[PDB]
Amino acid sequence: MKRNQRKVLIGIVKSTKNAKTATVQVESRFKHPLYHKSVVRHKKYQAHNEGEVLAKDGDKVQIVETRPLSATKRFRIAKIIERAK
Amino acid sequence: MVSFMTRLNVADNTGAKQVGIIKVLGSTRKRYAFLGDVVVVSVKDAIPSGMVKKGQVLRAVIVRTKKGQQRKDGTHLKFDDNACVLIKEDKSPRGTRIFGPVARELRERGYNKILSLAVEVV
Amino acid sequence: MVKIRLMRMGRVHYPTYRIVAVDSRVKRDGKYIALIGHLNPALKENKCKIDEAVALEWLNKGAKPTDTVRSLFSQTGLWKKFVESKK
Amino acid sequence: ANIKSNEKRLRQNIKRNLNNKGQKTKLKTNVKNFHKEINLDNLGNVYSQADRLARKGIISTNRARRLKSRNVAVLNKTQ
RNA sequence: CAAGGAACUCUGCAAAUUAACCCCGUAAGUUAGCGAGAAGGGGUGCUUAUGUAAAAGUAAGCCGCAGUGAAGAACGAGGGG
RNA sequence: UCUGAGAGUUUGAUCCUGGCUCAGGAUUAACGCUGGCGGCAUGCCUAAUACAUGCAAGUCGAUCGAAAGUAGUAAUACUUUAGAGGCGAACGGGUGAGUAACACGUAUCCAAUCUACCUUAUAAUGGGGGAUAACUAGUUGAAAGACUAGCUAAUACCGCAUAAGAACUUUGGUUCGCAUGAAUCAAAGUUGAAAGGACCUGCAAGGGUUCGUUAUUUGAUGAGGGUGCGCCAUAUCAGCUAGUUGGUGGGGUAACGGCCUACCAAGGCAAUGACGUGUAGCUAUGCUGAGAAGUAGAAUAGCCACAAUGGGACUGAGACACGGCCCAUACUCCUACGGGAGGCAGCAGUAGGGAAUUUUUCACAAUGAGCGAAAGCUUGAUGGAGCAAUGCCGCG
RNA sequence: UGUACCAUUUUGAAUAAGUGACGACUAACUAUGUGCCAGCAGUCGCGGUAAUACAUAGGUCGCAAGCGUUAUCCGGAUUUAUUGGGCGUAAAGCAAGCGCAGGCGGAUUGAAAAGUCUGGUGUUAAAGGCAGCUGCUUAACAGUUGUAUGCAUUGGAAAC
Ligand SMILES: [Mg+2]
Ligand SMILES: [Mg+2]
Ligand SMILES: [Mg+2]
Ligand SMILES: [Mg+2]
Ligand SMILES: [Mg+2]
Ligand SMILES: [Mg+2]
Ligand SMILES: [Mg+2]
Ligand SMILES: [Mg+2]
Ligand SMILES: [Mg+2]
Ligand SMILES: [Mg+2]
Ligand SMILES: [Mg+2]
Ligand SMILES: [Mg+2]
Ligand SMILES: [Mg+2]
Ligand SMILES: [Mg+2]
Ligand SMILES: [Mg+2]
Ligand SMILES: [Mg+2]
Ligand SMILES: [Mg+2]
Ligand SMILES: [Mg+2]
Ligand SMILES: [Mg+2]
Ligand SMILES: [Mg+2]
Ligand SMILES: [Mg+2]
Ligand SMILES: [Mg+2]
Ligand SMILES: [Mg+2]
Ligand SMILES: [Mg+2]
Ligand SMILES: [Mg+2]
Ligand SMILES: [Mg+2]
Ligand SMILES: [Mg+2]
Ligand SMILES: [Mg+2]
Ligand SMILES: [Mg+2]
Ligand SMILES: [Mg+2]
Ligand SMILES: [Mg+2]
Ligand SMILES: [Mg+2]
Ligand SMILES: [Mg+2]
Ligand SMILES: [Mg+2]
Ligand SMILES: [Mg+2]
Ligand SMILES: [Mg+2]
Ligand SMILES: [Mg+2]
Ligand SMILES: [Mg+2]
Ligand SMILES: [Mg+2]
Ligand SMILES: [Mg+2]
Ligand SMILES: [Mg+2]
Ligand SMILES: [Mg+2]
Ligand SMILES: [Mg+2]
Repeated sequence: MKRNQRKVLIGIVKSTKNAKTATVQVESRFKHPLYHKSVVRHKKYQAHNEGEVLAKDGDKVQIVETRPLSATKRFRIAKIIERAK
Repeated sequence: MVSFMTRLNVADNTGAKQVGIIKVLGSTRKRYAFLGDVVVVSVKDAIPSGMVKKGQVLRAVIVRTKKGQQRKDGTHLKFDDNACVLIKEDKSPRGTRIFGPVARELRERGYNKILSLAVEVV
Repeated sequence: MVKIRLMRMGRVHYPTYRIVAVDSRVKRDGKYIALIGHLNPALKENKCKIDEAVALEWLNKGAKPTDTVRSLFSQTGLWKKFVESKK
Repeated sequence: ANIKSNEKRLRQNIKRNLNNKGQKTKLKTNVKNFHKEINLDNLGNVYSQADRLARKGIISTNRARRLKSRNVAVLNKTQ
């Protein structure tokens, strides 16, 4: 079949101190409008560790959006490369 | 029976929430003011968007009394609060509307404008 | 409820129309979806440079023409192609 | 300052509200009776009232569907 | 003690309001200790059930104009010498 | 293939740093002087201030009873519409008050949605019942009306028989997915429809076209949600947030969701600027600049929000409804003093504010919409004509 | 709407010119009056009894059914300088140091491909923008065809 593909985002976990949550952080290099230089940003998306993925703190995680499970949570964790911490 | 230095409410739209009696107009040592009586008053609690300002000395007529009075047929009219409305020399109300009910004693002492601008007369 | 209809974009005392597929509830001279071709009340001949391509797609889709809109289709012969393609 | 069409429309919707409210109350009392003394018999009546109301529009078709699906879940759990 | 509520008087003198417990909330100023029980509010009776070692509390119900139903319980704010 | 002009001014005189001013365009412009006309376009920037008066959404007798008028000896023929019913009044028109955020622009995912009429395709459109408008009578009133009792009609309403397909489940297969999860069966259980109108033929019986209806199927348009990025000033605004963050079961919503609920926890955002203050509809675009960009968001066009102020809901495919409903506040007006009426930010116009911005106009003739088979009908949208050197262009 | 327009239709120059400036920037000067008075002014500045700067007049110049003044925006202004400025004596190097986060950063090899470059597709509504053409007596204007900018996805390049 042909199924439209979701958007993905690669980030790093910053903290995890709730039930089933993982506050990940995704970086980007948006250019500046005038001085035309890359600027590093930081924004903290949240996701749920439903199971089989765990993804404790310090775990480099890829993130794919999903239907809103709750307010401020619209992302889910996936494959984990470079498992550490 | 509203007497000297009696705080009463205003039942009109003029910006005056609390008004104090100064003189029971009409004669010498007129002890009380019953329904339909005219008094001189001073505005004590007012509002910014009001025609009157706090501290003005004005003339008012009473429309309600807590004590009440008895008519000829024997009916005793009794309200739950003393109320007065601010009037002008011509006996015409200063406000454009009258809130709540008013007595019938106004009809005897002229005050036809007050009755026509009231919600319901009693 | 797409409706092939007109849209006045001329000036005072000089109209100028364009055949266009638009929804019924959209105002005249507003937003539309696809362009068919223009018209001129005083072009003498060829007054309606029709498209003959997407128009058949939209009519097959179910577009409802108007009285003046239908009229234009008939002198060129677009009504014939639509009805015979229905058949 | 008033339009006969608007006035007539108001007069009609009072009567429609009365009739539709009656139909809605029957469904409410029927589903409560069912789930009260649970019994596969009642379930049928629930289907009849919900489907009929959904066709007439009185109730949004999705609400009848969710009510239907969810009521059947209780029976399977209890049976 | 009806209506008014300091109009009394040198002066709110005297009298009157509040008052116990529990639950909310609490400003300016300050020597940072206080102010402070600040100010301002709410609940209190009886029965059943749940709660506990006992409670307190919680939910439902009932009665009266009124439920620390009687006694004993701080009136307050602002400025100045 | 882009593409840029300078001058005056400090000093007794000179050079440099540096500020001020001018030569050019432009506007929803106003004022003074003057003033002939025509072709285009613009014209309350302020008080989202209050409004006199007259118009701005109705339509169908080919859905239905009745009534009225004209002809007719009668049977009946034609015309008209108060009312029941269907459809449209959520489009179109105006204003920018509010709003600093998924409001908007852009790209998207809706395995998390709706969609009346319209497109394609596919089954039915059988038979009953009970009511109420209009009308009559009585009470109450000047009338608006209101209350009470009887009488009727249907494509109004409510049962019943019937499911090609539908919806909800059950049984195991299929193809699988992006985690929840979708996709397809074969069998079964359970549940569920409606209405006729016009005309022709036929002795009749019956048959037929078309409009319309119920159940589906295809798309499309329109509506709704979420997300990435972009999108003001201010640190002489440093903490904010207790449904705020997460899970569980349940309820609700077209749908996912603390949207709501009971329990369990203590999190979430913030110096990469939260929060607060002030300001503002956003965008395509207008003016300017060689360019980068600065500036205003005229007209018009897309989207959002609003309808005296603040809330709630009915009807409906769609409203929490500019000229529908209910309640409160403010304001005005009428009365026979018991009661009521009202919303020009729709077209003109009035009062007021202002330095300042127009007909109390004509026609649906063209375009557009709503209803109708047509006749038509309704359209202050729209098209014209007034007014004004307001701007560009042209001629005297 | 008897409207645009047309005709050998009567009459006939008959029905029609204002405004700013004239010392310099800035094209265009004399007289009379006044005498630091009255007044002008965008800037420098004119007026104290011989004023081309004031008032009037004549002349002349810049515009024209418009002309000046006022208000606002942009340019000129490299005068917030990414393109595109400076800090010894003109405004500007903190009194100096230890320094986290941030910015920058030796040489070589491998991979990935986030920046970077390039091809394909979708989209960036219409009007407006620029080019061509048509139609109004040509123009203004209207229509017509062409004309980018960014975002997302996919396929490659590997120098930094
Ligand atoms: Mg979760
Ligand atoms: Mg509904
Ligand atoms: Mg007493
Ligand atoms: Mg008292
Ligand atoms: Mg005294
Ligand atoms: Mg005394
Ligand atoms: Mg004492
Ligand atoms: Mg104190
Ligand atoms: Mg002292
Ligand atoms: Mg000098
Ligand atoms: Mg200039
Ligand atoms: Mg009728
Ligand atoms: Mg309406
Ligand atoms: Mg509307
Ligand atoms: Mg308009
Ligand atoms: Mg406006
Ligand atoms: Mg419909
Ligand atoms: Mg019947
Ligand atoms: Mg049945
Ligand atoms: Mg029916
Ligand atoms: Mg949850
Ligand atoms: Mg505003
Ligand atoms: Mg420049
Ligand atoms: Mg605009
Ligand atoms: Mg505007
Ligand atoms: Mg209105
Ligand atoms: Mg108007
Ligand atoms: Mg209004
Ligand atoms: Mg028309
Ligand atoms: Mg002009
Ligand atoms: Mg000209
Ligand atoms: Mg001068
Ligand atoms: Mg001179
Ligand atoms: Mg400048
Ligand atoms: Mg500059
Ligand atoms: Mg410099
Ligand atoms: Mg220095
Ligand atoms: Mg130094
Ligand atoms: Mg120094
Ligand atoms: Mg060091
Ligand atoms: Mg470091
Ligand atoms: Mg475009
Ligand atoms: Mg044009």
